[PDB]
Amino acid sequence: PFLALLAAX
Amino acid sequence: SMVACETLKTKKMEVQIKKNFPSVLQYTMTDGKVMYGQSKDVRTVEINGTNIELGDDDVTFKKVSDTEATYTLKVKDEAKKIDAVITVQITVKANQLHLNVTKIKNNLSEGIPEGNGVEENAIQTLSFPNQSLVSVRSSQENAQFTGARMSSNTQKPGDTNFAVTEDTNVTDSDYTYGFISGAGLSAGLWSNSEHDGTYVAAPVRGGSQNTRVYATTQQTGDATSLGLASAPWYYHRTVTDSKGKKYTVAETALPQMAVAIAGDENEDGAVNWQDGAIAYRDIMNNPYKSEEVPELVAWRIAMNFGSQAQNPFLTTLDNVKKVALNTDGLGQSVLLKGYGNEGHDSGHPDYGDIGQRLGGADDMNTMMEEGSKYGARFGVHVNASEMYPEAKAFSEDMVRRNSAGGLSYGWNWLDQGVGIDGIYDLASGSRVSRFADLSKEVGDNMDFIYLDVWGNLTSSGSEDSWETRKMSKMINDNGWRMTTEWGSGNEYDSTFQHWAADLTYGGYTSKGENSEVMRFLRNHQKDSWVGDYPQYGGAANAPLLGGYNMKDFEGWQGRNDYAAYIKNLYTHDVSTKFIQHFKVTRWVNNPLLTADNGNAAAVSDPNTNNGNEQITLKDSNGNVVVVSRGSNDTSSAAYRQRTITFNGVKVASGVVSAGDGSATGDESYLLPWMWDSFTGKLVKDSEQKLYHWNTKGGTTTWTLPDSWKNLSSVKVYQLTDQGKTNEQTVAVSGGKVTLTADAETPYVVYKGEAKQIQVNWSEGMHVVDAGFNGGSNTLTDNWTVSGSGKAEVEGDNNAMLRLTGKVDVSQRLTDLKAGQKYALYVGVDNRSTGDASVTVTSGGKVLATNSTGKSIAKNYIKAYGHNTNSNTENGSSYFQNMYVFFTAPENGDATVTLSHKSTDGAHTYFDDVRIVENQYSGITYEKDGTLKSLTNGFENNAQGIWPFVVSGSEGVEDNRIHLSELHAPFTRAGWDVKKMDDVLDGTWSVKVNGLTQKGTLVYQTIPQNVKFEAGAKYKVSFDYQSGSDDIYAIAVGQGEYSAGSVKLTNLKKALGETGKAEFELTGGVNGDSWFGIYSTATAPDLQGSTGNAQDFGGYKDFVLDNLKIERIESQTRTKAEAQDKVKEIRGKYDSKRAELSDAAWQQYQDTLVKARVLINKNGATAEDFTKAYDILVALDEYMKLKDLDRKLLEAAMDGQDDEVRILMANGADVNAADEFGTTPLHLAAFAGHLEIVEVLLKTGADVNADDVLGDTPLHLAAYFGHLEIVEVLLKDGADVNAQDHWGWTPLHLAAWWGHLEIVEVLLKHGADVNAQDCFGKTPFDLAIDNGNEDIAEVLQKAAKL
Ligand SMILES: [Cl-]
Ligand SMILES: [Cl-]
Ligand SMILES: [Cl-]
Ligand SMILES: [Cl-]
Ligand SMILES: [Mn+2]
Ligand SMILES: [Mn+2]
Ligand SMILES: [Mn+2]
Ligand SMILES: [Mn+2]
Repeated sequence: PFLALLAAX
Repeated sequence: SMVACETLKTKKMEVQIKKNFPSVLQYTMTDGKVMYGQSKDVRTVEINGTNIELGDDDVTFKKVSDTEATYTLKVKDEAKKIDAVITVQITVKANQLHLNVTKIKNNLSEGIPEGNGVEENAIQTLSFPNQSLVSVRSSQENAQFTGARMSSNTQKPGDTNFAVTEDTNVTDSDYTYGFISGAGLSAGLWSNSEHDGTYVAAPVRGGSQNTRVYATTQQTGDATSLGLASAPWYYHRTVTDSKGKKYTVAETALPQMAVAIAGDENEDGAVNWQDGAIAYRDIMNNPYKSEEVPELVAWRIAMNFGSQAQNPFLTTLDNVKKVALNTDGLGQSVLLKGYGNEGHDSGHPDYGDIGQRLGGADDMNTMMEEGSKYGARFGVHVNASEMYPEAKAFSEDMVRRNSAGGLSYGWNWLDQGVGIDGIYDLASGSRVSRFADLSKEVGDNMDFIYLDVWGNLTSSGSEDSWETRKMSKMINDNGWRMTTEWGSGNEYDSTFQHWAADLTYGGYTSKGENSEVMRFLRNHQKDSWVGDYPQYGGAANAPLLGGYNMKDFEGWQGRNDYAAYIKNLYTHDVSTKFIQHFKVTRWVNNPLLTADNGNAAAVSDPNTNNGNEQITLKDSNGNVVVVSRGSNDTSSAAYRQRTITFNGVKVASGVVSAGDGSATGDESYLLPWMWDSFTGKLVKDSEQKLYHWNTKGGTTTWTLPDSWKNLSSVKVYQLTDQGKTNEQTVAVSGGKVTLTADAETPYVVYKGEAKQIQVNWSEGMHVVDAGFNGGSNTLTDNWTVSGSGKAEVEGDNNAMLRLTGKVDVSQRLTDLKAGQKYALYVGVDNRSTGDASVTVTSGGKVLATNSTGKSIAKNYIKAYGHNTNSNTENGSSYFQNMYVFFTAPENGDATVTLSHKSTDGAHTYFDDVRIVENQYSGITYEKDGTLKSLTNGFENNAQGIWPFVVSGSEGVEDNRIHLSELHAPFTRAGWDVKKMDDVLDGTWSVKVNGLTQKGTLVYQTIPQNVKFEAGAKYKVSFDYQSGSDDIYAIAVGQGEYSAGSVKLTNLKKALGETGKAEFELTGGVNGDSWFGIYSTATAPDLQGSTGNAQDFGGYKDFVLDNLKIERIESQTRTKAEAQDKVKEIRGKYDSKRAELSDAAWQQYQDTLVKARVLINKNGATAEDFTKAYDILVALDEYMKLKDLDRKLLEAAMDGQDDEVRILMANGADVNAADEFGTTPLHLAAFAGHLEIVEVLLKTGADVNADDVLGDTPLHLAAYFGHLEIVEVLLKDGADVNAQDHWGWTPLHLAAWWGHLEIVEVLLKHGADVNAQDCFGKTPFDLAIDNGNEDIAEVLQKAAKL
């Protein structure tokens, strides 16, 4: 979990 | 005999002088006009600040002739310890009067004791208070004063212009220049006074404040008289160095002063300072060699830095010939920054140490001698304010110390700089002896000295005009023109200021001299003015006289754009230099001068140019140039419109392209270039030429100069880096020509057919056209091409040789010394999988050869012409030097060949073939030509840190890595606060300065330098010194550096005592293995040192010496052992396909398939089986460490605390990362595993590690909101204001994800509340979109503080 897939949510 | 006055006479005037004091009563010109001198009985002499009034018995007079009188003045004051005899000479010639102090006798002294000892009772200063050598009165018609003071601020004029009225009241009001006018006469006062005083604006000292004229009012009957006197002169000044030691230093020159009386010299019907200024040029000091300044059209810097030899002297000579072709032979001025020692900011202040890696004094002299035939002048950058321990001049006496007795530290970059004691350096005779060392090397070949930083108070708190005058004198005495850094510095002797000529530096307050008086007087003598740079406004908004705009293409500040350099010369510098061939005679309607800024009496005229600015200039042959401003209103488009006429004919018109790069203009010109590029004499009528430029491109019509009016045609050539091209015959009708020009393209116009300027590329370089500057034709005339492939000259900037397919490019070597050892190196960037080679042959047989496969290391050398910001291909540059070593054959028959072996379509680039004498002999080969051993003590390095190459830890930079030099005891551990030796063995070592905590490669070997054969084993060893434990590591990798794909071995501290490192390496299957030095994430141990001691101590440094690489014997293996090793490897990893990255599996398959090729080849030997086995063993240790790393990532993510401790004990890297940069610390902080976070941090995990998006562990701690983890990270050194890809700090991720107490913790630790996201979002704006009401009010209170 880096920001890319975390933002997407 | 009884009469107390005499008369001196010339054909222009009669001067009545007094017998009781060296004073003038009045000057009477031939036409009867009168100028007053000192109408009152004033007989004051000041010595050492004490005024003494002289009586009749204190003065003797003698009239030598009609043009000269001598005075002897007895100047005495017992109470003040003054007993002197001053001899004064008054002489007249034409409209000039000179007053010279020809002798000073001190009755209270025997002189300056040997070694500049203190002279007790020395006469230090002298002046004649209110001497009024010339004066004007309020009762005279148009009585006025014009004065100039130093201003480097584009918005603040240095001039004052006012009427002299009954209310005028001044007492010793000091100016650089001062002129008085009244009753039809004008005069300025010149003096050689070194007095420093009042200035308008200046960021530095260093002669900026020199004011030489004192104005004083007195009553003369019912009128107020304003008189001019010289400011005080220094005679035997007593000074103190940084240790308290005192010296008395003799005068730079004896006191001198003069006046020149003018009538209406410019014949415009008015008498003002401009008439006095024209006459003043006949008496004023002129900077040494200022007569060549109009010829210096192409100024630029050629840089060398950090032992790299980016620009050897013979390459600089080729770049001079390229600029000569492109400008049709205009004069040049090349500033060699880094000419000495290891390069720029190395070896200061050893002026005589010419860079041996650049070719030494011999190549420097060849470059200067041959360059002078192309009108190129050269000069060197020196420093007299800062020095490095390596310099032989470095001594305790040279060291500047503070009031506490500690070092006055300078800048730390390659080494720690230390201030020089400026007063000691002068008074001891040390500086002048170091300039004498340089003079022995260059003889009379060098044109100028560029003195860096002088005036910034690094050498002492003074650096005044007296020190600057002595500094300029020791330079001028060696035949060198004076140039310096600061725009305002050295008004007396400087002909160029870098911060005046390069307009981008410093901003509007720190540019060249903003003075109409100074520029009127000396525009033709200096490049020290304000040029066009409209964002600065005022003086920088389209000055009519232009002003030097300096660009570079040879590495200075990374500047490499040749086309922009040439475009800039034609845009601003050709017209600026054209204007400098004339002297200002009239200047009216200056919009910068108003009643409000002290210039109410400024020279105006509504009948000239519609009342808008106009300047008239003339040469000694009567030629007239008129420069006019379109409008004086800065809101008008015509403010930037300028017309130039030459003898009444328009030669330029329009708006220049903004000097700040902000807007292209429309200026066109057809400038007659009538002068040669040497002394600037007129060229013969037949070879007179015109330069044409058209900013927007198009067609313009012009009236040719008078001597061209009867021609029927002209020849026009387009100028390129190849010279004159595209000749056109253009008809002339009615003395006019029409020219069609491409935008921003230079053309030269001749009366008839012109010859090409002759250029022999690469003189002294042993090959013709070593830099591929000769165009496509070089591959026909100089180099011989053979093969089925393609060879071409490519690159619109720095041209290179580009090879495709199977091709050889050869050239015979010349001027070699038979039996002598040579190194030949060439820059190579190979994008092909096939080999690129350099070979030296003799009579068909090979003397030496070397090859590179695909290049693996990008070039990060900022001052180098092919660094990775210059786009060799696909937005990068992998240029690195490839060496061969050979002995020149007795037959004198040697040839170099550059080749590409493969037949594929990928490119190979070569450039800069350098053949140099070199004694390195540390390589031994096996019978097959492969490496047996490579040793290097770095004592014979042709350039750089070979066999290593600088890596990307600082990006493209003037890299803080170089060859350190021995100078004991100053370079050894134990001197001052220094704890590390710069050099481990001999005189040289490789030094890394302060590159700690980069988490990346610092330098590495590359295959073209040291080739490690696939499967072969090597023992590598070296001596080192490292400042702290685990700050630097040995790195081993294969191919282009990739984080995670290298093997690291932390090096332990060796501070002040040399350590030894040794390891083994097995060559990778692709022949691309390398080893290097890596900067870890570990913080250095500063041992309680503070300030400069943190850098000078060596705690953050790494020194390497005595490198040894040797092929070793490996245990012999049979084909069966190699085959069994394959099955063992496959059994361990073939099943882990899904558990691996797509790139990790392909790298595994690549090694496996290649090891099997070795095993199964027909005719394989035990060497092949042993190599295949060793490759598989290395692959095994790599895959085993990769698995432990991904298992540690999984254990930190899933919270398996025990698994983390045992995985790191087995071999998992605490700083392991996935394909996206996610470390175990990133995973434990996101998951909330506090104990794992603490254990990882204790083991050495990088608290500030970034992933691909710039997200740190602290950023990831805000997704769920782990409060205890945020406290731990912050405590260990996490950056509270770390910004990721979208500009979000940890504070922005906490507010966007709605976690209140994290925000409170971040705000407490110092997270700047003013910080903005990649949008217009402060931490307050993030809370509005997520309903975090309590957050918004808390940080609102903190922001108001
Ligand atoms: Cl406008
Ligand atoms: Cl325009
Ligand atoms: Cl590549
Ligand atoms: Cl070498
Ligand atoms: Mn006049
Ligand atoms: Mn080149
Ligand atoms: Mn050494
Ligand atoms: Mn050094």
